[PDB]
Amino acid sequence: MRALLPYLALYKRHKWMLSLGIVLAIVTLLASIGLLTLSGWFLSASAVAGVAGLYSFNYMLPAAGVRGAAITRTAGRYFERLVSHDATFRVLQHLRIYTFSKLLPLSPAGLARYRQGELLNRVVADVDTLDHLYLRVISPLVGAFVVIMVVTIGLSFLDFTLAFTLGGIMLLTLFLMPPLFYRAGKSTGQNLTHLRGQYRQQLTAWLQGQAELTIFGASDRYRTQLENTEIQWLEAQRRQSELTALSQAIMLLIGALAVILMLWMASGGVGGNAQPGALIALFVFCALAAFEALAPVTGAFQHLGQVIASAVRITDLTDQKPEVTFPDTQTRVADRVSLTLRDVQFTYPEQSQQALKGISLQVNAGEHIAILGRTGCGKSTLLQLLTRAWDPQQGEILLNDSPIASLNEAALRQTISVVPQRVHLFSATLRDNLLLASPGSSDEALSEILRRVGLEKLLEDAGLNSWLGEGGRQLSGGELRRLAIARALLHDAPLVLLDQPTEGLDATTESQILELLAEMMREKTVLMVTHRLRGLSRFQQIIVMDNGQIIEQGTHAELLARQGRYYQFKQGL
Amino acid sequence: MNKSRQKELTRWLKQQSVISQRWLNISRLLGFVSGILIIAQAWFMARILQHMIMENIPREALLLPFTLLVLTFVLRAWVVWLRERVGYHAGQHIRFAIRRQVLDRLQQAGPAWIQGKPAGSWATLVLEQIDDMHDYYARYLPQMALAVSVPLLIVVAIFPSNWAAALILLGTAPLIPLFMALVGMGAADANRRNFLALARLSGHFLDRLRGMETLRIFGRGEAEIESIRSASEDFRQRTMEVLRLAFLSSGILEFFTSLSIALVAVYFGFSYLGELDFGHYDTGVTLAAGFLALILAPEFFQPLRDLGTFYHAKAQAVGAADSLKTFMETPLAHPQRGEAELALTDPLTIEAEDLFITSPEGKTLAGPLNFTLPAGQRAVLVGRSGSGKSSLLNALSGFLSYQGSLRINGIELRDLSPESWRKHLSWVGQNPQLPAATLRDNVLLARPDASEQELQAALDNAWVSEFLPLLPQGVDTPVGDQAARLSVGQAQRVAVARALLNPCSLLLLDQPAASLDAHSEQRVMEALNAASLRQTTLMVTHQLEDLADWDVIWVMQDGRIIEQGRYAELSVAGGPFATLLAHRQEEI
Ligand SMILES: Nc1ncnc2c1ncn2[C@@H]1O[C@H](COP(=O)(O)OP(=O)(O)OP(=O)(O)O)[C@@H](O)[C@H]1O
Ligand SMILES: Nc1ncnc2c1ncn2[C@@H]1O[C@H](COP(=O)(O)OP(=O)(O)OP(=O)(O)O)[C@@H](O)[C@H]1O
Repeated sequence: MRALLPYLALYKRHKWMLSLGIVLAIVTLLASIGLLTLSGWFLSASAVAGVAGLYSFNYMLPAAGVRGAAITRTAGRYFERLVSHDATFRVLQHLRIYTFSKLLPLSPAGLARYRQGELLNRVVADVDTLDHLYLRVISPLVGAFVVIMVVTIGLSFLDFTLAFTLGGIMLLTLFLMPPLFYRAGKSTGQNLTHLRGQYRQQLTAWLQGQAELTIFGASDRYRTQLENTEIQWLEAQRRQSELTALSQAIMLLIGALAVILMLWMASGGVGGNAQPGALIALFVFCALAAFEALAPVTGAFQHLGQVIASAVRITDLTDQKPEVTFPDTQTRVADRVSLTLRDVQFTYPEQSQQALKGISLQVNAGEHIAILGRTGCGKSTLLQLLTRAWDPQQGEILLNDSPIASLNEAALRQTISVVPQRVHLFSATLRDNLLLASPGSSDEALSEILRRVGLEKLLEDAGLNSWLGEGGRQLSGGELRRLAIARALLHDAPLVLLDQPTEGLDATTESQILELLAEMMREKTVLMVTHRLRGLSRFQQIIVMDNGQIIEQGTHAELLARQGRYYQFKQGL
Repeated sequence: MNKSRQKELTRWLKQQSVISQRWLNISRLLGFVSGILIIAQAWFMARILQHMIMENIPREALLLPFTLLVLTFVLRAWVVWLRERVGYHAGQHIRFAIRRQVLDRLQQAGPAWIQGKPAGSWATLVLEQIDDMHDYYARYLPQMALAVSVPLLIVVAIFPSNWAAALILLGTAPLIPLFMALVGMGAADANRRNFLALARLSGHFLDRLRGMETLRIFGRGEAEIESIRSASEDFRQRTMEVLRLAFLSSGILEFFTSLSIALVAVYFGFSYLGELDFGHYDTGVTLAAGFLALILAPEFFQPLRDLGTFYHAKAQAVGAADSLKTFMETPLAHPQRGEAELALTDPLTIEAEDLFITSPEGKTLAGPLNFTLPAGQRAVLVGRSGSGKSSLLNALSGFLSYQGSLRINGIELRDLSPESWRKHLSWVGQNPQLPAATLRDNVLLARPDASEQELQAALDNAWVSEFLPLLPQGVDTPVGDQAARLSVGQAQRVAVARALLNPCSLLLLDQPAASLDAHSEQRVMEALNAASLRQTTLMVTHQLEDLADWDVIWVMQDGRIIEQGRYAELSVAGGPFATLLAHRQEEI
């Protein structure tokens, strides 16, 4: 049960508030027992000598004894649950942040193991099952323990045997039942958690791609498998309900046995006298009422077969090391940046063949180069290595005659801007979907930069307060590319990485975009990865096939002269 | 959420108990039997105690009632077990049925209505909102009659001994409903607001998780934490707000029950002493009546507290039923769901006059299109970006709502029995994604029983087997989350192979040569031309080279078509087409 230890240590910040709960619990349990015990004893003892000889003075037992037990029984309970709950959620939310932080600094190959449909389950629905741990696990046990000892010690003053019998029966039940009801709950909770995660993942995967499923008629199979994986979850829930019902029945039977034993045994005298009188009533009533405190003890321990699984999942999620690591206080931004790649060798994880070997290049003080290649040749892998996603397994990647590693996250992520070939539309306001580049900016530069790229149709009607992405307006296939280009010019930066502009645009729009890009980027350095051989007047042309530079021409002229590669690339094959 | 909305939601929730009233009746009967048994036990215990205390009679003469008390206890335990099991089963059945209905409607909806909310919101609505009605459907409904029935029997059994205690209980009884109806509405509204906040949080988290690459490359590692913190605070506040009302109601009920118990005990204690002597049937008061009343009163009050506890579960169910009821009353694309089959084979012909394709909100994405594709042939759409070509393809597929046009073979497209209609299409899509797990399953998504034509399909579209002897396993490679195992240009060929496996009668080709080099695009184009020559096609190609023998060219922009001609007659002075071709040829 060591999986529950780290999450049980979150008491150093809310110790007093949670301890007040257990104090109030023992107080209200004591009041609840005392009310019935005193009422029974008064009703029994007012009838023996109450007919004549009114010497049992009246105005102490009902007034002080009972009216003081009808308030504490209620006011004790209401303040007990109102405080503790307030603490518990105040912890849970904190966890919901902490895990999220540990999920941030691993985008590539880090979260590629876990399916993205169940990480949401771990974050949301697997942190809401610890409220049982923070509410029911601790307080009932100590409350029942203290109440049982207090009652037994109080009753031991008269006829040790009876009080010892009652206390022993209560202690035996308390120490026996939870260890016996933990067992089946273990397996049932494990199945519950696993099946809930699987069902959520499958349901999420069923959507986000309904179009292809429904066009090709492949939805009935997935629906059938969804129902199949839900049936077992329902069955396990039924098993849990059955176990709970059996627990309640056993509690009732134990209470009946205790009541019967205490009633029958207290006949020959509860302490001498061979005929007690008015004491059997209190002894019966105390046993009758004492088990309402012990009733909820087993429901707290039975449900520990589900909390452990969630704790294990969260612990696994929060204990993964990163793969990059950053230095400190090395920002020192500049205006002119060069680039040097002496040797680069990379092998993707879990793979066995190098996807990028033997690459060397040098870009000097704001050049303009474009690289060409086959459909698959590791050209987008080269770009993603310059933003420190993975770590090269050989060679060096210099930057302005300085190692890339000796640069903190506030600098490498500042003088680098990228335009990836897979754009994402965040479900947020257009003003918030475009302020990622430059958070400060203004509300006027946004319109100006949105008008030159050529959109001119989004800042209308509602305008910059419209809701884009899912749940709102969805952009087309070219507007997405234009928006990706637009949120790469506000960021500025002296080094731009255009992964693949103009993929899904017509001739006129692409021409306008090319003219704009050429005009605005003049003092910077551009590394283009293009498939259209359109307007190649750059200062360096580079071609790749599998790993290395086939020809580093850099003039666009001798390729038309030397009948090598790129000579057949544009004529046709 | 006004009073009328709550009434409508309550009626809708009550509608679904028809298939479980059969077990609700059994639950009510079992509760009634338990209520009888507990009274019997109380009477037995009271008689035993009076005989034991007053007359000092030895145990042996009271050997009879002990066995009856034991039997009553055993019977009570058995009854409670059976009642709990029956209640749970009756609760589960209705949730199963409701989830089946919701999934059916969601499948019938389509891909345009699904994007109305993020997938996280859909998952939360399907799981939590459906699962949170179990308490209402299992506990509250049987208890609504038990809380009326059992106290009446208890007070009736108490009556024939001393009317004062019964009068006290009857006077104390009516106060509870007046004090739960004062917080019911607040609970019912707070529940809905809390559920809305939870759905918002889940959707935000899922959407942020999907696009982590942009956040990393742009360095936004601080604002997202702030947004998550705000969402968590908004969730926590509503949760505390509903729990506070629940606690207050429970405390008030407990206080009143305790006060009534104290009053009854005080009266019975004072009566024996000869101080009050007002309530009796002129025969005094005995210990048996007092003990019986003392034992029975808390059990008289318990069902009312149970009803007060289950009222908040009912409020939770009412609040949860607000989000999934509105969605179940929103019109779909075509609100008829027609029924007709357009035979088989019989080469198609798409003809439309004045077709205005709308949006799932009410906007307009097209204009007065007038066209007719005669008995096969091939059609290409070329024009300025942002005109509505993909909207036309979606309307032809059947994911949007049109207005009075687009009939095929003389039959309107509105009543073609969608399940039968979608069998004649071989979609290719723009920016495709792989929804399966293994690379072999995606290429076999149409006809999953074939092992020889798979190789021919993978070799005809070509260049999908060129990278096959490079993956770790082979044709059974477990592709990544979206497409992480493959690149961008290697998924287009997979989609093309998927679209070319089996014959069809209508081929809606989106842009097939996306992110491809010259050789690969040329081979895929040759394969697609060979496949397309055999039946009706519709292409939205974006390059103005090699279209000399495509039979028809439709230049379209601003959501309408101006020029519908041929390559020879449109390459001389054909307005916008000439300008586009000139730009394309001069830029090279
Ligand atoms: N996440 C990944 N894990 C392992 N291998 C990968 C991953 N992503 C891509 N690859 C491998 O990288 C190789 C191609 O590299 P990359 O994806 O950079 O291609 P590319 O030439 O940039 O393609 P494109 O021009 O279409 O962008 C292939 O062998 C592919 O399987
Ligand atoms: N549901 C919608 N709500 C609002 N606007 C929409 C919706 N769907 C499409 N649009 C808008 O319709 C316009 C053009 O329609 P559509 O999206 O079909 O463009 P398109 O012709 O397919 O463009 P392209 O093929 O060049 O990417 C765009 O401005 C797009 O944002």
